[PDB]
Amino acid sequence: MDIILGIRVQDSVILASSKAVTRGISVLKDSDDKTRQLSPHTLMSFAGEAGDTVQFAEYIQANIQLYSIREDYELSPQAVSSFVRQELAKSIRSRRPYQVNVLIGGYDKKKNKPELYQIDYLGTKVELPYGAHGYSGFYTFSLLDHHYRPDMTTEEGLDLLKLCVQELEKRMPMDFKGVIVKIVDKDGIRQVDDF
Amino acid sequence: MDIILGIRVQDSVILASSKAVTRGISVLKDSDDKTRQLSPHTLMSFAGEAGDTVQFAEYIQANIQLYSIREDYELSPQAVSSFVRQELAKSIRSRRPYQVNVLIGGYDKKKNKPELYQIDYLGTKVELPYGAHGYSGFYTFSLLDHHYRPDMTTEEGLDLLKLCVQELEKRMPMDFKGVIVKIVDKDGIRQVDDF
Amino acid sequence: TTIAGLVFQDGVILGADTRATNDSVVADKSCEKIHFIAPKIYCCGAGVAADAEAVTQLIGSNIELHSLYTSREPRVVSALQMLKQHLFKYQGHIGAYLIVAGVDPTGSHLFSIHAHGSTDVGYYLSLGSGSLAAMAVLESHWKQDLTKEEAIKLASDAIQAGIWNDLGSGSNVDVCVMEIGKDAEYLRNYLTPNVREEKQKSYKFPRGTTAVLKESIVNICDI
Amino acid sequence: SDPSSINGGIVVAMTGKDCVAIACDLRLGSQSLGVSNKFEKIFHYGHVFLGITGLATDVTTLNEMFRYKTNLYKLKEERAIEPETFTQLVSSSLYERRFGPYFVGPVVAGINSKSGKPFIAGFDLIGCIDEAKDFIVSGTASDQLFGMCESLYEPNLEPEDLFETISQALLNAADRDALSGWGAVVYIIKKDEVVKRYLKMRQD
Amino acid sequence: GYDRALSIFSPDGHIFQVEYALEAVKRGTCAVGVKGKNCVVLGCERRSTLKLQDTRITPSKVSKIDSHVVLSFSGLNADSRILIEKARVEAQSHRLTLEDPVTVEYLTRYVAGVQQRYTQSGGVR
Amino acid sequence: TSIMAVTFKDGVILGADSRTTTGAYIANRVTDKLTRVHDKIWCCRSGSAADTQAIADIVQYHLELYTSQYGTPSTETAASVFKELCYENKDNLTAGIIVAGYDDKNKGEVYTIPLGGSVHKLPYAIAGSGSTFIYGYCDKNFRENMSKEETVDFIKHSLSQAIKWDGSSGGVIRMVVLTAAGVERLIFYPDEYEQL
Amino acid sequence: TSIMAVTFKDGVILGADSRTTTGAYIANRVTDKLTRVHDKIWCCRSGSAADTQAIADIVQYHLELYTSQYGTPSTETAASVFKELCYENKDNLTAGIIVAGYDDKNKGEVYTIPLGGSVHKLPYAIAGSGSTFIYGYCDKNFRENMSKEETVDFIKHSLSQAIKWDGSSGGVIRMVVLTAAGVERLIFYPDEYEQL
Amino acid sequence: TTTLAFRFQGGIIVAVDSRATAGNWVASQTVKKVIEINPFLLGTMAGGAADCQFWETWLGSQCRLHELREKERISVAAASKILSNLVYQYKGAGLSMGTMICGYTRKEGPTIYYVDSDGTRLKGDIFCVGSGQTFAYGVLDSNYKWDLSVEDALYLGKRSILAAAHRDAYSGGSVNLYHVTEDGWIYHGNHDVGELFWKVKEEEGSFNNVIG
Amino acid sequence: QFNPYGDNGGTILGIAGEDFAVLAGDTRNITDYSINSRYEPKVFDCGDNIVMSANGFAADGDALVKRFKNSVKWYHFDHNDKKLSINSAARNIQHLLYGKRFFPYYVHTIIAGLDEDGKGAVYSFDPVGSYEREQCRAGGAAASLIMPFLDNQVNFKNQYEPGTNGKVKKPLKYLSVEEVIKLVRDSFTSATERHIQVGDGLEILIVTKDGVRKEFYELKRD
Amino acid sequence: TQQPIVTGTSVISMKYDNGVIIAADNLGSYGSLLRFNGVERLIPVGDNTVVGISGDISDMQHIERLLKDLVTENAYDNPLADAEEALEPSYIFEYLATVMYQRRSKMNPLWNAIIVAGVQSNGDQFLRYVNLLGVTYSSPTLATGFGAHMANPLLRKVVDRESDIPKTTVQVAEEAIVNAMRVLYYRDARSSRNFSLAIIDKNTGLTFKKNLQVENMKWDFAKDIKGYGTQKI
Ligand SMILES: [Mg+2]
Ligand SMILES: [Mg+2]
Ligand SMILES: [Mg+2]
Ligand SMILES: [Mg+2]
Repeated sequence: MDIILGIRVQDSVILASSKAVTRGISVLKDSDDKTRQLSPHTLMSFAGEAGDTVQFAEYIQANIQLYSIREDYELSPQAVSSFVRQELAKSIRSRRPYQVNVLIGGYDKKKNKPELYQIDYLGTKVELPYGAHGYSGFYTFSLLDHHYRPDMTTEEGLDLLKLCVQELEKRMPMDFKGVIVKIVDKDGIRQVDDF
Repeated sequence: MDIILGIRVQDSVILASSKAVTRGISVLKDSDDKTRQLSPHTLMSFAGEAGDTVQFAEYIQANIQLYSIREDYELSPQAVSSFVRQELAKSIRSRRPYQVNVLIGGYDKKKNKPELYQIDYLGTKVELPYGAHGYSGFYTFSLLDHHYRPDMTTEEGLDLLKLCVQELEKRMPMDFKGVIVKIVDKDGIRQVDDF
Repeated sequence: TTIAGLVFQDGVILGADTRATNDSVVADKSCEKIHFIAPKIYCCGAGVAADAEAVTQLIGSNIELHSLYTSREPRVVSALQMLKQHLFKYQGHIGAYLIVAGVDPTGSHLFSIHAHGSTDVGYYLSLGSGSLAAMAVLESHWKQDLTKEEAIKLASDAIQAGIWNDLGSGSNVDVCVMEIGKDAEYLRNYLTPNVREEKQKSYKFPRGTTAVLKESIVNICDI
Repeated sequence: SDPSSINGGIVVAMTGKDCVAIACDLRLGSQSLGVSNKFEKIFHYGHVFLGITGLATDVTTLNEMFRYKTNLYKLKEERAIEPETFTQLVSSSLYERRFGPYFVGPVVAGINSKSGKPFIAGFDLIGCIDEAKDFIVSGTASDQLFGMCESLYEPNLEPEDLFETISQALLNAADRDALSGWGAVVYIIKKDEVVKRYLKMRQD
Repeated sequence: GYDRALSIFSPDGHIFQVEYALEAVKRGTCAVGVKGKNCVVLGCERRSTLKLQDTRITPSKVSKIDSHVVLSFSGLNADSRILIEKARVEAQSHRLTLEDPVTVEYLTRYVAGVQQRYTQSGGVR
Repeated sequence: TSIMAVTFKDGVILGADSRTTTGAYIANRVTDKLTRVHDKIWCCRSGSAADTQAIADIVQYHLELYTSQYGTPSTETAASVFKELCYENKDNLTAGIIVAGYDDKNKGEVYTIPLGGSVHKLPYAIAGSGSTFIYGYCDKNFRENMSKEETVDFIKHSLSQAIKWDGSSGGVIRMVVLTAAGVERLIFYPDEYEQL
Repeated sequence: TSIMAVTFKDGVILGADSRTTTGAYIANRVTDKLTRVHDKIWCCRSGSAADTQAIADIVQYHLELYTSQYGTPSTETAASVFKELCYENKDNLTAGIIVAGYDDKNKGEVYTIPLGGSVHKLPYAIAGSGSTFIYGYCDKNFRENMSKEETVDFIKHSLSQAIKWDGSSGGVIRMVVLTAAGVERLIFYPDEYEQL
Repeated sequence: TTTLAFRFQGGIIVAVDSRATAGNWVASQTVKKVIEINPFLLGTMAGGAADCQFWETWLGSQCRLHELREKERISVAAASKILSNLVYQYKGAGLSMGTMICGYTRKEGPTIYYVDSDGTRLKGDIFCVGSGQTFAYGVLDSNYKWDLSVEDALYLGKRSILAAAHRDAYSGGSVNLYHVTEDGWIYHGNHDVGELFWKVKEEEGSFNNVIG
Repeated sequence: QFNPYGDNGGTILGIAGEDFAVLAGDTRNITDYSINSRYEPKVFDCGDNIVMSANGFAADGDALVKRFKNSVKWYHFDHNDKKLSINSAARNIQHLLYGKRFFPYYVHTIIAGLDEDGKGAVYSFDPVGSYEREQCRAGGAAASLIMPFLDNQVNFKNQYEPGTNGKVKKPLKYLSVEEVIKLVRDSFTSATERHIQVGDGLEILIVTKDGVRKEFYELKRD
Repeated sequence: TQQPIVTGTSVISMKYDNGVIIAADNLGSYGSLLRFNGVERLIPVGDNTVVGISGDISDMQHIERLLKDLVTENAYDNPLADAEEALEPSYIFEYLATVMYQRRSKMNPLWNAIIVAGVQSNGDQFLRYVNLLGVTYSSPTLATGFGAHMANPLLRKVVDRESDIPKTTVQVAEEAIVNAMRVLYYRDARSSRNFSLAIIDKNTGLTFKKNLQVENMKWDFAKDIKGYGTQKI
């Protein structure tokens, strides 16, 4: 899969993920949702090798949902990201590694803070104000470095994200067919249906 | 270079060529004209290896312009295409071959007929009602096979071409940044500035 | 690396240089390449430094447990057999080249051991990148019935040849002398021919030279 | 492709009079791309400090592994682990992965709580111990650090002088390495106080 | 190759082969050029010794070198074709490399240079 | 390496050079390639020094355990144990071993085990890199039922030539004589054999 | 291939087997590898048959033209022409040639030219794949100033062993004797030399 | 490496970084990546340092010979094409070049040609070449207008290199600025990225992610 | 396969002062782990108050220096004994190096001298002839060990004035020839300790308006 | 590009107070086969120079012919060919060094390592090395191949730096060279017992010694060595 972006603002985390699924010669789909809800206040977007991405995402989703039922409690975004990192770090020395890069956007209900975690297929974890995987950062980080403020509203975060996507649409060779955008805050997860 | 299309209608030849120039990671330009006027009623569009495409096109242009001045006469489209084919056929067994595919659209003033010639880098020439190079034919030929008629007007040819470009924009992974379209008829060569 | 071993009147002696090099840079200028196996059994290590240390320690541990089990002082042939069988099992993937020497109830012994598990008996041996320089000295001056004072001289001379003429070897000379009816004497930094000269300048900075963004106290104490 | 230079970064450790210093840069990258300017490479287990350079997933993994092991050590021994003992634990743990190693360059620094003796050590990726009196270097600019340390270092520096020496060694080494920099941290460690200082440096 | 020095100095400082080439020009049909304020006109004589000529196909005396420059001549007709051909090639070469058509002065300088070269090259007149 | 074993009237004699090389460097110039697997069953080793030592040590263990249970093994039995190890592990071994032994029933016997792990009983055998140069000499000069002195001369002259032409061979010529009388070691120095 | 040339009291004798192989198939079992470049200057050929024939034909041309201008060439001169071709075209040749000849001044002379294109004047020379097996035998049995009959026996016995052990060698043993008396061809069949 | 050039109302801005690396090792922080072809023409260095230096110095010689022969300033079109035709002859031999040939003449106005070692020659308004090109493009595309002032355009070029110098590991050291006018180029100084970063951070309020 | 290149080790250092220039190099010549020579001169007086060193593959290094010396000789013949200025020498060396663009001299070249205003000058070249005037430049095996130290001690990088805490840089005061030589010696002593290819001896050539002077210093031989 | 076929091993050499010594064994190896036992690898040029050559023997014989042709050519129209305009060691070396570097630059090397030993007109010792790559260097001791690894360490104990040269006599230098040749015979698998040794002295001239043998060899200790570890018989 191609472009996955993340930005943590004042009171929410915004994840933007491309809609295209290309299998070599043809674009098979232009409405693909590259994300799974792990818990009511934690979302994970993903990109990497075909098959492995969804298999990994759904496997993580199942384990976090299992934890939720057992303890009657939602794990913190930090805890979920550490669990995901370990699974990827375990994977890299396997017989056949998961080639999957993820962003984990969550709202910590205890601390009342949005949190964004970037984890690559090796199990390299970093907490960031904004992040990306693959070539997405090469185009967008100069704009984010310039315009980003920690006290941005959700609407300002979306406007900065539009500028990032516009730059991607101008300078990237591949047609990624636009992005699905989702917001993670104190009220949970919702999709911005017009972008 | 990526997409070059050609369609011969009743009284003209229409050539449509992509505007993008990509150098690996970035799209360096989105307004590139992949064509040269060889004579007042003959146009050649081209696609292939970087550098070789323009070098070849301009070399052909110079030779046809030289012929025009020497004889005070415009070579027929057939004659120009045979000259171009021989140069490519000569090229393929060279030390370093021209990797260039061309379409030659011309209006023969003697016969009062439009003519379209498709020539690949090997020197494989074919006269066609419509043609393409690379992957362009894979997407567009099923539409052209269906809708094409030999008695189409120029306006009907342009409408059929819009349908071809729309199909390319839907199913091709690469963003080729739209097409420049040019019409070759009895009055000469002109560019359709809105497409 | 230059390591050497040779026998004398009523003993055996080992020698080694003190330089560790990764690629073309000197990682360590004073490392110990003479490894302890038992109180009177020692091992010079060449090849991959971790492998030579690790294999001597494992066999040294097993030799100690064997010694306790049998109520006998360990033999060099036991260390030799255990090392070669271990190295043979790993088909050279443990890249240890070793010179094993010691004294036991049987007498004094000197063996070499290669990474694939072949062993040799010798009166004088050398291993490592400096072995050819060291062996030139040993072939020139080694004789039968050497005295201890002559043997230490020859062993250090063999290691010095490696130090000066081999870029892989350098720094100081380590020696270990194992004599019959005596405690083994481990002579680390037996020779020190490569002390650095005094520098031209002092590079101590004025205080406040470095720019500092933040200062904080780290809590290392138990809660 | 080379796992030890994908993410980049450096660690240096030095001894002084009744003190040790350990320092590291803050960069994490994906080759040419700078990813994070807050990736600290120094960790501590009680009073023993461990710097780790190399592949960042293994840096994180080994930190979590030694936290695990030093926690269990403490519960069983009823005392905090000492630098000399921890050094052997790092060496053992690395060598047990001899034929599938962690791509890292660990550095140990600390003061023995009973003897008061300053201690530093470095390792290769499979656990070979370098127990230097003077200094230990590690990472993608280890050549540059060797060059700085070998000239700048003198023995028995006081804590506040040692801070200047190790800081200037790290900074100027990092500025000659593409894959290091983006900030830096210096720990000054005495027998019962530890000061942590973030340095100001060029951000390219 | 034939290397013989045909154009050489004589005791009085003249190059007779160059001067005898001017006598060939003197024999050629008259050509005239007149420039106005916003045009140039080239007039040429056609000797009327030759009737039964086919004027459609007979080589015309004025030749286009490019779409903006013309060349007329007096002298040996066959010789003029060689200069016209070289000039036409150079005009297209200039367009190809400089991306601009030749100036009239440049084209003249080129043709004049070709003419000069044949006055101090071995084996040529 | 130049190794051979030769049967004669009173028993068998094993012979070998003493050179071990790593490329062109002589790693050991006084190697003992004549090795004891039982009291009067010895072998000559060629190929990988690690492999042949590992094999010989295992065989010695097998024949020691054989002897504790069933009494003295035959030379054929020793050759069979060698073959079993060489044949079953042919993919991971580079070993060329000549087995020589003395029984009182069978007298002197020689078995050669080349790379493949096949067994060949012979009146005499030659092996190692240097043996190529003496196939002609050995074939022309070997006789059956030679005396001890004739056989010592035959082996001395043969390995002298093998050493002369083969860079991989050299040093001293070691020999081991196996008869009813016992086990005798012999050594011959360069100044002796080079002038032959 | 097994080839040799041996100097003796009255001159020199060249000897060779007659086998030419393409892999394991014997393409020609009656090959003549003893070839004439001048009246009393011959050569033994080993390596690429195409290359050695191409070289020998060129040498024969050079010595014929030499003879027309300067009279009879020496064996040293013939060896030099061979060397010049072999050395200058070493990248594109696989040729191992022994040159043997008789002068009245110099008597019997032998020069060997191995793969590199070096020249070595020797009392006798051996070459070809089968020569490896007789280095020991030839070194032990060669004497200087042998008679014709002794030298024929030496070559016959030597190549007999080379043929016995080398699969690439076989067939008849051809020989060419070069003396003041003239040029004599000899041939020896399998039933003769195999029983030696 | 990060090099850019862009056309605007007041001519051309050319901006480049100063870093050269051999693997991870930073060889130089003081590389001149703008080649001064002559007083009116500039070229940029990317790919092979030697290939760019040598052949753009050589280009200056050909431009000088042209104006001696033709008694007129060489056009940017003709200058760029002399270089592209030269490198095209060497195609396959392993030349490494990515350069912007920049000039301002009467007949053309301000003109930029991207020239490249596989033979490409492109006229354009904005070009960015090097390992940090994508970062520079982001700042350029979002802030570029034709009607920028000379002061604001110079800053935009400076700021775009800074963006790349920060993120790209193989870009940094210092920023060299040029402004190309019809009467010739004007050098606008060497600016250390270390000092520039902190200055820009404070004054602009950007790079909030970085602690200062 | 025949490899036409080799690595003879060595390390060289050029520093440009206010009215002088030094070009220093170790005297050790090596292949793999063997020492070929403990004293093989690597820095050469080329005439016209220019000093040169071409470090790396010693055969290509000798060839280049030999050709440049010859280029100085022919410059005198062709241009009425005119002194070859350091900038002109540099450009000439670019053409010598780029002349073999597709089979390079496998060397890192440095020259030193005085410019036409009498100020110290050092020029640095890559193997194929890209070059630049520089204040400070190490080349060869231990260049990565030396340059960070020189950034810190010559240019005063990362050094600020006490009491200001990062706000005021340490001012870039001019170094004497004696001060530069101390830094050269300490660079090579440190390099010798930590790099196996550096050692034996240090030869420094100093260039002033008065001419070219030589100084030699022992280095550790291990 | 080729590969060496018939090869010669180490050439060793050193300076002493009044001149130079050079030595090399008489073997031409054919891989591991010790094929040719009478090969002279020290080639004198005049009465003041000896060129010692290792590596490919066919290329050595070519170089030998070049040197022979050099002497002929120097004598042409040269009344002082046996006096002031005689060939010097430095002239011979520079010529060979030019040829070696040119040949490597055409990707067709002479596959050799060469040491030119001699004494100049003014009495100065000349000793310099050149190989197939055109790499050159000088030192108080020089050696090729295995000699570099084994002979140099021994010879450097006698002459460790330039100032040791005037303190080293011809007897001490020859002794060191002869011992080094014995060590090489013990340890180099492509060496022979027979060697040649040349001394070039500023007073006594060129002394060329053929058919020398390695003697006083220690082998007796071999009788006591038994098995490879545990064997007692
Ligand atoms: Mg950096
Ligand atoms: Mg950067
Ligand atoms: Mg046969
Ligand atoms: Mg050393």
